[PDB]
Amino acid sequence: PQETLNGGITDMLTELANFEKNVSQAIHKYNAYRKAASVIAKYPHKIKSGAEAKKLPGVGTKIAEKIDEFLATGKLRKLEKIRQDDTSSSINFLTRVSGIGPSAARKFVDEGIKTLEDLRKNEDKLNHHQRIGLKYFGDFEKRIPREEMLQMQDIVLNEVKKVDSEYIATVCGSFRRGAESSGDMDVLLTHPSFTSESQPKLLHQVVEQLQKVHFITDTLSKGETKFMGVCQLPSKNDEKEYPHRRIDIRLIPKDQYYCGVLYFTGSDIFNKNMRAHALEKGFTINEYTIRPLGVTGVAGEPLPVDSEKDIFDYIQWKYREPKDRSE
DNA sequence: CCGACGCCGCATCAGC
DNA sequence: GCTGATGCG
DNA sequence: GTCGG
Repeated sequence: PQETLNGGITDMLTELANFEKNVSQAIHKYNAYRKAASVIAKYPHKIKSGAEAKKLPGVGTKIAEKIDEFLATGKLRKLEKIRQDDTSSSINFLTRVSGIGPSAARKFVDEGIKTLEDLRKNEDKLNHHQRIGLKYFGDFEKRIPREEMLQMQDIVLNEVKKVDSEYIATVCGSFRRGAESSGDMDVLLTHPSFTSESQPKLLHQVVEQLQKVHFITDTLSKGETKFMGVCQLPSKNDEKEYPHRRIDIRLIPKDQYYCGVLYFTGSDIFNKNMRAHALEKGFTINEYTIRPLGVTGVAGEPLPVDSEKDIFDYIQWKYREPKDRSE
């Protein structure tokens, strides 16, 4: 549905969500507001009353009341007030820096650090992640056109194969479902040598190679199974530089790889639906495994999975192309 | 009425 | 120094 | 804040 349909309502609910998460530190209210905003965003009619909205799942009494105030007055008194609150708006804003969460944002504002300029002037109060988040503040908020995701994927797949042609690497996320833009790049990596009952440095060797060709530019976090950092496509000698981008690389044991690919391909709604159906057929699927459930509900041992389609076959579902996993 | 609302790797803190 | 908790994503 | 056991 077009924004003009209920965009005022859904914008209000998203703003309220952000203040619950970042200022009130009420994560379940953040998700409640997000859920309400999403069910309304998909409603194909211009809402006329709170009562009409309350019929949708995730909209309750209090959001219905807020919708009534918004429809009658064009605003919400509580939102107008917190918007102009210097401390609350600064706390909310600072959490847009990757690495600054609600706790750090509150501590910064408490000691008078409220803006990007304030952070800039106080480097020694920032940890490594937060320094990177500040350095790439604008770039990290830009989306990534699919054409650049393809160029990025070209680099990742080539360098991974260069390190060891037995690696398997899959770029997941909405990109794998065919999205025309992405927010970041999520790479799932495995190697036949690595199983859940099992080489050294398997993730390190790939990260190192991507740094050696100057694709990975910074590291936010790095361990034996998960890397989170920053990358940048090369620019033509004369053209403007590409924005720096967020890339994650996860090393997963081969026997759990396709459960991971499935989960991290999504969508979120599709995953929920597939897990729901799985339980109906007596299986429990999580990010790692699919296990049979006995007649008393006791989970059995993980079942062998050698492809995404194996998982579909277990639950008697015909294979769904990533492109068709919107729900 | 009242608990659930995902989970866990990594960086860093709190406490010992 | 180690162990567990917390913040963050 | 909403849902539901």
